[PDB]
Amino acid sequence: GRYIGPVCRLCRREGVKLYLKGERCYSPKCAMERRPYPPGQHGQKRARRPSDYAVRLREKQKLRRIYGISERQFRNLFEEASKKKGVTGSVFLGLLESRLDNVVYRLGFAVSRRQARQLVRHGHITVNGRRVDLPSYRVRPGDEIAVAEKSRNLELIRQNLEAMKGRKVGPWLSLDVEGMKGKFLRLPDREDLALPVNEQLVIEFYSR
Amino acid sequence: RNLSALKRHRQSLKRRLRNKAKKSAIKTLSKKAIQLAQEGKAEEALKIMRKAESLIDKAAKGSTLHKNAAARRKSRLMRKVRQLLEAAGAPLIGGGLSA
Amino acid sequence: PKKVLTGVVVSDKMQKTVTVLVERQFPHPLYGKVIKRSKKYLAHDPEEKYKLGDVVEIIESRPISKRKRFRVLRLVESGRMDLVEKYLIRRQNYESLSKRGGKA
Amino acid sequence: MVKIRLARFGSKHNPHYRIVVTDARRKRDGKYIEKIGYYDPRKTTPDWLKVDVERARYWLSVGAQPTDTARRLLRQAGVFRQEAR
RNA sequence: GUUGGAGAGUUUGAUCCUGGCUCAGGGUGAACGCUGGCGGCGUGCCUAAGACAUGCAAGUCGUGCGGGCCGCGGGGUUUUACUCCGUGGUCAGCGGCGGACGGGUGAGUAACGCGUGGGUGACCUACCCGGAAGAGGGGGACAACCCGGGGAAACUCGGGCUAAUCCCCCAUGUGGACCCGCCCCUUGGGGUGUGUCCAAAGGGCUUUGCCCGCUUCCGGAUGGGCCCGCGUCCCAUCAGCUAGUUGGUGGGGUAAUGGCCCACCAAGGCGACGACGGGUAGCCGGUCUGAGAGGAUGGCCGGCCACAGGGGCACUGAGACACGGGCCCCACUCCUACGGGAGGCAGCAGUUAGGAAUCUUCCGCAAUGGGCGCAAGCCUGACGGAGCGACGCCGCUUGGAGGAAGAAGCCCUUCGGGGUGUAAACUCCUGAACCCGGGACGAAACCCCCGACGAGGGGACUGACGGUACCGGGGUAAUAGCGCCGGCCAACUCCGUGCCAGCAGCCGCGGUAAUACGGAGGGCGCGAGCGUUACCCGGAUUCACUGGGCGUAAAGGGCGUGUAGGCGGCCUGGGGCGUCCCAUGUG
Ligand SMILES: [Mg+2]
Ligand SMILES: [Mg+2]
Ligand SMILES: [Mg+2]
Ligand SMILES: [Mg+2]
Ligand SMILES: [Mg+2]
Ligand SMILES: [Mg+2]
Ligand SMILES: [Mg+2]
Ligand SMILES: [Mg+2]
Ligand SMILES: [Mg+2]
Ligand SMILES: [Mg+2]
Ligand SMILES: [Mg+2]
Ligand SMILES: [Mg+2]
Ligand SMILES: [Mg+2]
Ligand SMILES: [Mg+2]
Ligand SMILES: [Mg+2]
Ligand SMILES: [Mg+2]
Ligand SMILES: [Mg+2]
Ligand SMILES: [Mg+2]
Ligand SMILES: [Mg+2]
Ligand SMILES: [Mg+2]
Ligand SMILES: [Mg+2]
Ligand SMILES: [Mg+2]
Ligand SMILES: [Mg+2]
Ligand SMILES: [Mg+2]
Ligand SMILES: [Mg+2]
Ligand SMILES: [Mg+2]
Ligand SMILES: [Mg+2]
Ligand SMILES: [Mg+2]
Ligand SMILES: [Mg+2]
Ligand SMILES: [Mg+2]
Ligand SMILES: [Mg+2]
Ligand SMILES: [Mg+2]
Ligand SMILES: [Mg+2]
Ligand SMILES: [Mg+2]
Ligand SMILES: [Mg+2]
Ligand SMILES: [Mg+2]
Ligand SMILES: [Mg+2]
Ligand SMILES: [Mg+2]
Ligand SMILES: [Zn+2]
Repeated sequence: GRYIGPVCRLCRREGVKLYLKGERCYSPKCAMERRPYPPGQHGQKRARRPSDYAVRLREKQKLRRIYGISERQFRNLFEEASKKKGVTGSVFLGLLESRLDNVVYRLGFAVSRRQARQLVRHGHITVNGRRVDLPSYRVRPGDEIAVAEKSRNLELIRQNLEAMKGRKVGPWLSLDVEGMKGKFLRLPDREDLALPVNEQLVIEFYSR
Repeated sequence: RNLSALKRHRQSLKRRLRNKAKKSAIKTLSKKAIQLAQEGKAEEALKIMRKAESLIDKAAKGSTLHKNAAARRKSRLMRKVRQLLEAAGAPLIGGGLSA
Repeated sequence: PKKVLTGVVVSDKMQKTVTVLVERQFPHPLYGKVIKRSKKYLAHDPEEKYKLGDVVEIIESRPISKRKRFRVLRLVESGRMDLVEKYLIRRQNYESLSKRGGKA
Repeated sequence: MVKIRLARFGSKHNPHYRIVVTDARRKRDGKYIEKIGYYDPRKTTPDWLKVDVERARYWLSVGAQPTDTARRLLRQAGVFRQEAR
């Protein structure tokens, strides 16, 4: 299935915050905040040089975890941007944002990505006016990501549809706060997304 | 046993025994045309030739010889009799023969 | 286009028949230098006209015997023994390279 | 004889049919001599049926026999229509 | 958008080069182990072309025709016997069309078998389409049925009746065939002149005309035989093979050319540019690998081939030399009265065998396809679906939001403390499964009336998946498992053990401080899969066209001569074979 387990420990594995714990992950709690060093018995001891391949892999893992999809199809998404006409680093992401489970988490309707998924899986979501239980979902420019009326008066929807009067979307996006709607303007750029990944280093792991 | 099948082999038998009668008539008859052709009896050979040539064609309407294969046996005979009568005497009838 | 072939007769020693040597040039499948490889076509010459060493064209045709599938079109040149010697030199040399032997 | 019929090119529960000209005894979905259109019987599109009339109108001056199904799909294509007075 | 190319480990006290073995990457018709919740779509005897029980797998037309039987209804007699017409249940037969298509398996073949492209003036072609014409007259058979004989059986023998689109003679012959003649073309192609020969069959109904048929002829299309050009694995530790062998004239045979086959005559044919023998394998579209060039491979789907227990053979027919047709021998199995006969799944499904491994004796002919029929219809183990198998790819759940300066227990500790770890406990939220109801598309044809039998229009029939998918409502917190952690290779410590026990792909670890063995805690990678074994490619510029080398590293023949073959100087011109270019047909 999906990975399911001790999430804020990769808040610390690759050494920087991955906001996957979600609304806690802006505390002086999310695990990183306390103890930067990554897991078990040794995590505090002196860390030596990382192999050329170490680093090659770290920065791949980060981007795989951070987006909350498992390897086997993190691949067919890479290998589907390769097969596509344009910059490979920049196409890749481009079809991470078009996935449904992170079409929500940037459209507001959730606290973290792992949560944001549940709402997709469970019949809660509208796509060009229909119900989609499919995180694997290719959201195109002009699509309509909303909520089905039935779930609307749920707290989790709403405390989150709240806070959005203090934030903004992401410039490829209109949020319709009140009407509970959302619109996919275009794809992103590598202009926008300021992730803590370096993407060529990802591709240099999918060269070997 | 499968009575769709058996039917067609009993069938076979009956046509083989009409196809035997057909051919093994024509051999016989046309051999007795070659024969009268040798010693110049242009009268009689040219008779036998036509009662050969027809028993040909009527085995050609049927499924014994083909039009291609029956036409064949017409040229075997017709020519070879027109030619045995070379080494003898001129065609009396001119039945199955074009001068 | 019942194929047309230019080759030089190398065998008279048969009846209404004759052997012809046609050759072709081409880049080697892989290695790709021009090579030149040839083959001999048992042609049909009825009236017997063409002789031992002539330069002829042949065309694909109604099968005449077992290995006769070419009639002879026309003559491009007569007298060209140069190759008939060469072809016989090759045919000769088989006398050598045997594990019967070759004497001095 | 020469015939015109239907040949499968979908999968389980998802048939998409092809219009074909092919020799009677030939295997169903086999080396046909001419594709003259498709027919979507699950009809999931605006274009769930194309034919092109002018070929089936050579192909019957030809003398290629339709099915029932395929016959009905040609009348409905316009294939068999007449005009003037 | 030149879209595309990662290497390390190991010879030595060490260093540079050669060079092999080795690992990392992707790949399957997979199996094996620990583990295994689901669905969609694929897919599943790779081994014995070993042997198969039972059922089905090709038949259909009563509008080609005559009866059996078992009834049912109506007629000639006042009543019986018996006989007359139709009709229903039905069963073989006579006849037509089909059985050669579909399906299966690669045993066989190194071959015109397959791929590519051409010849066929050397050819056939059923049902379908168009065009030209014609069905007049006479005769007889074989079944079915009846009566009789052989036989354990298989079934086989005998004489009699009879019809028909079954068989035959006569005529007309628009046309066609053959012989000979001329005239174009030029391998047997097209015309024309005389002689010669051949046609047919009737059933049905909306009966004085429409339908399914019938016969001879040119043509369309379709499919197909046959022939050639190039392509088509290895070993020369196989170098010489050939007597129907190569060619000639006559002949037979076929739809057709031809040693194909026969007779007779000349002595040829082939081969190092691999003849011959031996070994192996169906070939291809494509499939996997790879930067490319190549290397590997041809299950499924599709195109061509070849077989139907082994082998030879012909009949019927347009077609085969025929899987569920036929004649003969052999092996094997089986019935037997010891004369004799039966039998063929590599068609679906299963059994047995073998083997590391490969499944249901399922539903339905609704769809689609084929046979037959005027039609309703009929057969359809093709096929459409379901079942079983994580075998494979993809889609999906096992929660999520909050939560301690951070519980217990478990491990390390330098005894201060570090780690599992916000993970758990509880707080809140959502609701796979399940429950209730509704509930498909896939299917409009053939048919029927209108209308002309046409174009067009109207009505009717029908769902094996399935009470599935999907929509409305309800609702529980709700499977985790494998490999690894010295280097290459992401991951570090305590004990136990002490060259023992053991790991291992390579070098290697273990002889009381083991990051290597077995456990624990901790860690990395993956997730309904994770590993191991086998094979294909990459790595491997370690077969080197791209892209290599010989002084010592594996390697220059011990030296010449010279044949095949490979290669070649300067000046101009003709050819255009190569090579370039454009249009076109094919792929
Ligand atoms: Mg629901
Ligand atoms: Mg015959
Ligand atoms: Mg050393
Ligand atoms: Mg690679
Ligand atoms: Mg693997
Ligand atoms: Mg088990
Ligand atoms: Mg097998
Ligand atoms: Mg009756
Ligand atoms: Mg077949
Ligand atoms: Mg061989
Ligand atoms: Mg009798
Ligand atoms: Mg007559
Ligand atoms: Mg008749
Ligand atoms: Mg009659
Ligand atoms: Mg083999
Ligand atoms: Mg390479
Ligand atoms: Mg191969
Ligand atoms: Mg296949
Ligand atoms: Mg068998
Ligand atoms: Mg046999
Ligand atoms: Mg069988
Ligand atoms: Mg049908
Ligand atoms: Mg499954
Ligand atoms: Mg398993
Ligand atoms: Mg998956
Ligand atoms: Mg939680
Ligand atoms: Mg409908
Ligand atoms: Mg390491
Ligand atoms: Mg181990
Ligand atoms: Mg120790
Ligand atoms: Mg250990
Ligand atoms: Mg190589
Ligand atoms: Mg070298
Ligand atoms: Mg040396
Ligand atoms: Mg030496
Ligand atoms: Mg020169
Ligand atoms: Mg010059
Ligand atoms: Mg040129
Ligand atoms: Zn976090």
